[PDB]
Amino acid sequence: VRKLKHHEQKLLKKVDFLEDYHKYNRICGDIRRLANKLSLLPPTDPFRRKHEQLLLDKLYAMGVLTTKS
Amino acid sequence: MKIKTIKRSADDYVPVKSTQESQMPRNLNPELHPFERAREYTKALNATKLERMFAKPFVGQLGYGHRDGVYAIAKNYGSLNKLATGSADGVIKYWNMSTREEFVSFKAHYGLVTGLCVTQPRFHKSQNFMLSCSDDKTVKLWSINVDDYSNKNNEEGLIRTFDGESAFQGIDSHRENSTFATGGAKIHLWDVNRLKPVSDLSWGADNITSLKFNQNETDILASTGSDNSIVLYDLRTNSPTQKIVQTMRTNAICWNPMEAFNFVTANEDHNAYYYDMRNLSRSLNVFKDHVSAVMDVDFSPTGDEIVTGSYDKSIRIYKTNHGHSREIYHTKRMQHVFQVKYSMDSKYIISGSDDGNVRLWRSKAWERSNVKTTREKNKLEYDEKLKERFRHMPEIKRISRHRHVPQVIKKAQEIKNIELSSIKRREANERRTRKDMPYISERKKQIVGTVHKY
Amino acid sequence: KTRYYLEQCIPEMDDLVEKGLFTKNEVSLIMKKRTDFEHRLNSRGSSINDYIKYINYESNVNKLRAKRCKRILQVKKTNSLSDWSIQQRIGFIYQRGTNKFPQDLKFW
Amino acid sequence: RAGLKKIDEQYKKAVSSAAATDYLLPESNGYLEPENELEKTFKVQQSEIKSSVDVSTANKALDLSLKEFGPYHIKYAKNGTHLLITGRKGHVASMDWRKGQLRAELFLNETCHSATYLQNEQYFAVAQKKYTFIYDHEGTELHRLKQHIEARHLDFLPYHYLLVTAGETGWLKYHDVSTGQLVSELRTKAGPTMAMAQNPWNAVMHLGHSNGTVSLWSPSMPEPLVKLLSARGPVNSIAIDRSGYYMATTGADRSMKIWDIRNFKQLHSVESLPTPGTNVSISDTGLLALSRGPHVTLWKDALKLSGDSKPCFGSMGGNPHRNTPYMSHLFAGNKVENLGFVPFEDLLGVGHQTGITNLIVPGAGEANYDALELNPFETKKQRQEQEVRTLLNKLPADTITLDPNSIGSVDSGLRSFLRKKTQNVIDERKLRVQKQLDKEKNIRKRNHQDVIEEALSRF
Amino acid sequence: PIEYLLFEEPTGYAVFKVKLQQDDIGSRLKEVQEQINDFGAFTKLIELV
Amino acid sequence: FIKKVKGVVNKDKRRDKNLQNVIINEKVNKKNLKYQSSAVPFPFENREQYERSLRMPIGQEWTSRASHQELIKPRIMTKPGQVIDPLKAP
RNA sequence: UCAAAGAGUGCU
Repeated sequence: VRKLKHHEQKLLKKVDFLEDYHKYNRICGDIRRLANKLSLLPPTDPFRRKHEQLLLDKLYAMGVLTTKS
Repeated sequence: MKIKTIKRSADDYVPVKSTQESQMPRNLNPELHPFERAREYTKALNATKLERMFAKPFVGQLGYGHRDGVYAIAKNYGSLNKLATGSADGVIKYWNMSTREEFVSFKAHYGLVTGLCVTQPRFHKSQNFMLSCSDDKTVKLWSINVDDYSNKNNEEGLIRTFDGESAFQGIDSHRENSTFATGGAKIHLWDVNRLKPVSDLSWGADNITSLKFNQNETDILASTGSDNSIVLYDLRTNSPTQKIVQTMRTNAICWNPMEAFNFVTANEDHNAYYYDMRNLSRSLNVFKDHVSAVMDVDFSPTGDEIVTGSYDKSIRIYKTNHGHSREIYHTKRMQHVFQVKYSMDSKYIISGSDDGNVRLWRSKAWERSNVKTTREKNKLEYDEKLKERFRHMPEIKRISRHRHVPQVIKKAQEIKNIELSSIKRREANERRTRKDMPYISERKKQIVGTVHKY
Repeated sequence: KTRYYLEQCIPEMDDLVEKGLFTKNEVSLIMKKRTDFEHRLNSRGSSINDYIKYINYESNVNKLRAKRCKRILQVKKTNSLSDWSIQQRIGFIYQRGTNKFPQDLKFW
Repeated sequence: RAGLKKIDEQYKKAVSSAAATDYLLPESNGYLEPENELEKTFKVQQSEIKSSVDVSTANKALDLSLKEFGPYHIKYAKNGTHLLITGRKGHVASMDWRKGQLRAELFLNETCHSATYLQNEQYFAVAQKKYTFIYDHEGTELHRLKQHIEARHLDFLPYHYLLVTAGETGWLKYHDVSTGQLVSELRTKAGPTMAMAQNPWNAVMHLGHSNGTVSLWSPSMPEPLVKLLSARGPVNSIAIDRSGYYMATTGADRSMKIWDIRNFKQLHSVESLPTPGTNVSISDTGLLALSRGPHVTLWKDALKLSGDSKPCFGSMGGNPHRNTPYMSHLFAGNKVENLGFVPFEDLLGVGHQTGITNLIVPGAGEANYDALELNPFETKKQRQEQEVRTLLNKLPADTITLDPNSIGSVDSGLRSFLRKKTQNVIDERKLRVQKQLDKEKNIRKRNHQDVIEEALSRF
Repeated sequence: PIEYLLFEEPTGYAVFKVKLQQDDIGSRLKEVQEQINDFGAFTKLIELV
Repeated sequence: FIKKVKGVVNKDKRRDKNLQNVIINEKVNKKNLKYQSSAVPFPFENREQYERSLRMPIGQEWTSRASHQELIKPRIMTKPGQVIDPLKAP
């Protein structure tokens, strides 16, 4: 729509409905979620310790992690 | 056969000239205009929201004010932009409210300026005159050079002095003729061309705190006493007429400019009372919103509104027919409202507080002073009737009634509401057993007695 | 405010149809022409010639009405609004043009 | 009396003044009047009508041959300036059909079911496969409505800025285009939705179901407002007139029924349909359109309470009372998908397998529109100003009701523990006091309203 | 209370009639000062006679 | 011991009674308190008078130009720049 | 060019 005048803006707001990194953002968020759920698990669980290492190895192999972390 | 179809001539709907206005065909068939009720309501809700964001009542203050608190304001009833003010410093000023600058300033009295009124003396355009009284026991008549007209081209200053035996506490001038009345220890009637009071009016020994002439029946005068009494006078009989005593003192009286028999009183019990002259045993209305003593009251010249100033640092505007204010004006810099007046066009309110400043306010905060087009005046008029139609809608009340009230006034009201409900629950308990405890009309509780019974 | 002027024509048009001088179809044609003139007068670039055309058109409507009065009603003057409506309207156009264009001595 | 009377004259004077403005209407509607009694209006053919009408009217009767991505569903803009076509195989085009100007053309390789314009022709929505997409004037995808799934029927409430979807999941969902938030999502609990129509007078939605019922819905209520049994099988199509007074339905049982939806009274039950009806439309003037496969049949003055107005196929010896078809047309070897009367035009748009056709129907459109509401000659400056003011005056979704005139009717440590005990005793006293007050009132109402036993009565 | 205005020009004397009277108490308010600058608003105040 | 519990509508007061093939859910047709006036506005002295006024729409979509002007005209009207003098003797 | 979006000028 056309630019709203001063008074029109006050009466109605947020009516402006109707390079993108959405997919990469989803990957970064998904990694964070997977790391978060892993932390919730008991520290001593071998299942937890194995999968976090696999996540480190995958990201290392992909190259997003320039050094082991 | 007979075949006819919709046929549009482009020239009728699209003008050939680029400067011509395109025809705007209208069809008032209700089938083409659904949701009349919902649309009218939504427009009213928007107009209510717009009215709040446009409410900007403060316009400015007159000059640098007074050195001491302002306790007397007098308007010129024949000139729209002229104002007279006096302060506890003993100084009186005459103002040009258009430029917000003084015509002149006088050190008039040694004591307090206890009264002020603008007059047009008829001694037996180029100059205006004002009468001031003080507790130094003198009344002085002053002349001010004004620039209303340029028909001439001085003698600006003190013209006459009236010495009194007692202190003067109030002054007002008869509209038609040159006589003026002063109320001090006794209420006196004066003529401009005599140095001693012309007539002595007084119910008795009690002193008179304020007085106001009637605006239509110009021979009728009302005064306020220190014994919580209101006395009515008539100059045609040169005598007082009626006297009623109230539970508390009344500070100011104003007569209705459109109903000669109606006047309002500013009272010390937080209330302003509306009275009929002919029947003073009850009040016509009660105005109830202030939380401290009401110090001054004034009618709009249209007679449909009153403005009250209070000791609680606020100004309230009432409709004469409704017992609660439609508006409250306040500022951190305003300290005790002792005077309020309406401009002779009814579009502005002048207040005088004891911080020494004379402020100007819009009678309606959302209005503006510029000339409008018909297309504005129609749109603004349409919104007013539309807001009037849907006043009691649950949303429109919430937006429209909301005001930013100072926390002192809001808390004083809440404590006041608890106190009243404590009284009511106690009288309700008393009626469960007391056989004869009469109902007292809310319009009669403030009257303690009247002299002439009817 | 072009619609304000158009609605003032309605009582006359109704009177014309009631008296039978003009049909509803014919009245619609007359008001179509008036609508065009009113927009022309109320727009930018309007000249005195626009007023003269509208005065000239209104005069012809008056002549046509007068003839259908004797031809149909068989009366010199039918006591109704239609008799003095056009003449009053024409004088109003002259006032508007003179106020708009005081310089033109021809229109005065 | 005086107060109530004075309001009446104020009301009567207003209605008379509004009626008096009908003298300013710039034009009048069309017709198909027969001259001779033998001449029958439903014998007239589109070839004959095109000959009589003017050049512009004939040029409006557009035909578009689209042999590939059909069948095609049509939708004209509310002012009739733009046409939206969606092919079943996924060809969606938006154009100004008078000036021959194409605003968008999408070749989605997907099954498209329907499309509608939003508040104006600059924005439109398409009910594609599994999702509903919104597009720009130029065809750029703006949003993919992930919540609206398997929607087959789309509609837009203009005064409420609401988009409505229905489909096989039995979900009715309302979407606010201005704010882009799901206003309400309702479970129909009646299986797939077969038809959908809005009532333009109160903005209530009418869904058809397989059980032969029509339900009425509002976004703010979790259950249907009304339920109407108007078929012995699934309801294929629903049509509602501009006034919102009448409703027409056609089920898959060779049944067509005209309803009075203000009072909920059935007026006509036309059971003489040779084949099941597929679509029904009602024009601004009230013409009733029906499509049965390749046939299109029109009726005039059929939406009336009179029994003579009942639609009839053919005539019984030319009986005047029988309401014979007003007009008819046959698309040989071609099925009709949907019908759209062109707003403010004497035209009926028809979507079919081959493409798009406009039939000239005299006396079908509203000759006199109101430019404050809808303007076919609107400029872009007027269009964008109308966009802002219609958005300022958006009606809330919860104002939608069965009756649109509803609005406006009068109607620590120890110290904490010790504080708890006192407040408990304070509350208890309030109950004891109220019990005594209630008892005393009962006494007021009571007061307001064997020889041996007499002897011993004093004891 | 102004009804006629006298203006002197190099070419002659012009007399105007005040149609509408502007607010006096609000004379210094910006909106009334803007109306003086705007021709459309000014013509509503006076007209040449 | 039986307690009568008020329902949405008595079975004998239903609107859909005597309407064949129609079900009207009175539970969802209840009027919204959000849009009911708390009291009768001034100057209408009775509820009936107030309800009559609402039937007449003031807006110009439903009214002629001239009829619109009369409806929107306020009772108190004054002209700028002049002093309102007290009412003169009749 | 059309097509959507701004910012000034003249004028009713």
